[PDB]
Amino acid sequence: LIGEPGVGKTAIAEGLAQAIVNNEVPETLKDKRVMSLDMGTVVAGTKYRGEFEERLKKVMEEIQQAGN
Amino acid sequence: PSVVDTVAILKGLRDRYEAHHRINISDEAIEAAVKLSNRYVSDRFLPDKAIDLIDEASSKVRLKSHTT
Ligand SMILES: [Mg+2]
Repeated sequence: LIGEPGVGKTAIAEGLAQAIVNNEVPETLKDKRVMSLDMGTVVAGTKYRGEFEERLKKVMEEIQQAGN
Repeated sequence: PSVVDTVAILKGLRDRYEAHHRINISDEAIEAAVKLSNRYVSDRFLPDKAIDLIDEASSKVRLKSHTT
């Protein structure tokens, strides 16, 4: 979502989540989880080498396994 | 790739996208997608943007037909 500051992009994402909850989306997205990831949280506490890559890889593997 | 090569690529990849989008993609659609993406889209390169145009058109028509 591209736009000027304060136009409602985060509101667009929240509205998509609300549409998922209210179930007005196609069948392919009926029971999908919209999970908001902050990269500062992912990079937190990552002093040693390979820790950030490990965390991101585990996140991606979990996404692939869940599939929703 | 050139325009003719891009059309050949789209015709080769048509079966996968028809299977995913549950629709039928016409040859005139392939030609129009290649021509319009080459003429109007400027920041991207022929095969990728032609594929994107075909895929998004298929998604839009699928969403319009499915919604009820
Ligand atoms: Mg925001």
